[PDB]
Amino acid sequence: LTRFPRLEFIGAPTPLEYLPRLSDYLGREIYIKRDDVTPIAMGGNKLRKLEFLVADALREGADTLITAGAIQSNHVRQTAAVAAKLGLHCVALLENPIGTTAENYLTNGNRLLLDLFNTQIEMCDALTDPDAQLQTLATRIEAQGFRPYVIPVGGSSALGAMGYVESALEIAQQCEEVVGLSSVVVASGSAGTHAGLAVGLEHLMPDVELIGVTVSRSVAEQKPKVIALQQAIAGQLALTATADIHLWDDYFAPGYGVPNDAGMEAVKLLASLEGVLLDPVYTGKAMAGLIDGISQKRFNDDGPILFIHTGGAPALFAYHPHV
Amino acid sequence: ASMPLHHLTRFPRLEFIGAPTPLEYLPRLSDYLGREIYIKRDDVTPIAMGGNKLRKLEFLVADALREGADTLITAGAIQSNHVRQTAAVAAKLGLHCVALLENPIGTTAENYLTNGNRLLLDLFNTQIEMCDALTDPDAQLQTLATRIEAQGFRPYVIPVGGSSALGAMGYVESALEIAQQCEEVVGLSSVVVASGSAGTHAGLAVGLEHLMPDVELIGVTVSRSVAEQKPKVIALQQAIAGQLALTATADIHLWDDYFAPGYGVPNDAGMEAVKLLASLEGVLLDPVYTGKAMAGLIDGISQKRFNDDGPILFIHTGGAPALFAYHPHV
Repeated sequence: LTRFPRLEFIGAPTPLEYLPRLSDYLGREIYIKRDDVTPIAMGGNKLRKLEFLVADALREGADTLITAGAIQSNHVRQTAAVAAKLGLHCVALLENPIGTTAENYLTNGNRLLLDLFNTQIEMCDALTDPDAQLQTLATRIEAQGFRPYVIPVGGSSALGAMGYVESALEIAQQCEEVVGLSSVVVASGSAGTHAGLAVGLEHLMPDVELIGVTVSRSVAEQKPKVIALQQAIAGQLALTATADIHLWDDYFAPGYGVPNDAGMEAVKLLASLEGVLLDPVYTGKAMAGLIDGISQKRFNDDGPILFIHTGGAPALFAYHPHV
Repeated sequence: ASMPLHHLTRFPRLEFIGAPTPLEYLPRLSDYLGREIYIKRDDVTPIAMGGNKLRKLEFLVADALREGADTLITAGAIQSNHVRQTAAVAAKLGLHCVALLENPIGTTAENYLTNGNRLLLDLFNTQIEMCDALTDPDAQLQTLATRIEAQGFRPYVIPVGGSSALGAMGYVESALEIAQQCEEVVGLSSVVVASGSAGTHAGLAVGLEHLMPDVELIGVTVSRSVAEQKPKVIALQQAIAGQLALTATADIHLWDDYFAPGYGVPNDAGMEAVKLLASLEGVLLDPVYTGKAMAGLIDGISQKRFNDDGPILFIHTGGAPALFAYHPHV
């Protein structure tokens, strides 16, 4: 487990809850891991990552955090908050990945908060090669008088994903004597969350089937990225990881950041039926998957399914009327 | 010996909140303002983005269920935090939710009209009815209740902001957490909270008169003047104390200077507070309630308004979502 300094951003373990109404409607035991409920600026999965990341950034004596992502990036929002909380500067590199002109995407939702957090924001046409474009930026800042720290896209680095390894610890304990868990669903993006789970859950709950719903890439393009982190995480944790990574690509429809009916139906469903807010870019699509999953008997057995609510809610106000 | 409350447990409460919300020190802000400042994070709540209104609903909806109601009715501004939370609890529990909304600032700005809280209401499948003003809420709600009643349904009415004698029990019980958290940990001197539909302020004033009698409790009005507000708070204090089998003699304190043009209109002073807390501590306040309250807390220190120099606890009552509603302006 430990030798990696983590910061305390989350406090108590996030609640795990049963979703009786949804369960009864779908005809399956469904549980929810509430990682959206977090003290820091509306919270999210990204924070568990930043707990290790920023801890490290401080060891480096950095006075600035740099990172990149979509305009409505949950990661940037959380990063920028943590920054402000701690007194670090935050430079953010953003791309408009869907090529929209809609006011609310451009200024509202997450993006709006970044301004409140006094984030230094730079635009670019695309993040064709992030790690390089970030390093380009870092060094320019390194020059301007700032001692940075670079956080990868989505905070998905070997170290970052440590958050979700530790997450599995909570998850298994919470389920001890309390639930006979069969499957776990989580959105698979920048990969670190999925990966961290896969390492932790191989070692803590080896019988549990772990499904990732791709939000951007196909199984083809995604699987390698996940496996890479799995191995690296396992490497640094001094463990071995032999678990197969599972992924379903059918649910991200037009592509990253574009909303599908299938996913949007899942948002309306969970809000109306359970009073929980998903989001149109990540959790909604993941949930749409979970739903169609039961529909097509895709999971290993009939038993309990745990959905990892990774947050993202604020995006709702950004996506508001459309496009 | 958190005891004089004891009698304070004949009211069935639902469990929406779980663990006690975190109380935190605000080191950067403190150091900046030159005062020990603590924050009670009642915005951190599992239910649909959370808020103070939920601690109220914990008693209110519990009661609604005892009545066997299958519908909750309530009213407020378009961007009402209370309606959002009410409608959520509704959907979670499987009750219908009818909401009576007014546009209280007379704006035409898209984002106020459709975004922020109002947006979520649609996701929660809230039955929504518009009116020109809530000139007399209790009556306009009952008018609505009985029309629903006679379509063959079972409706429970929740006052504006959930501020009834019962509702405010949530914040009586909140006082318990607060004092328990500060035990040996902080020598608390003042508490600041927004004072609106009154229940939250009131509940605190009873609980804190009995649990921390030395603590000065300040309410920053967000809609009315000291003149018009004080009676409404005193009424709830007494009704609450009545039903809790206690006596309440504590003076209620109120500062009206900070709501500027009126309820739901943002002032510079208040927004300055939003930017300050976001940038300096990474906490999000809101432009209708918490911001203004905070603006008050700040100007308070500025004018030596509090009794002494000591620690101030700020009650973060939530409201954040309103930010995306108020977005570019008006």
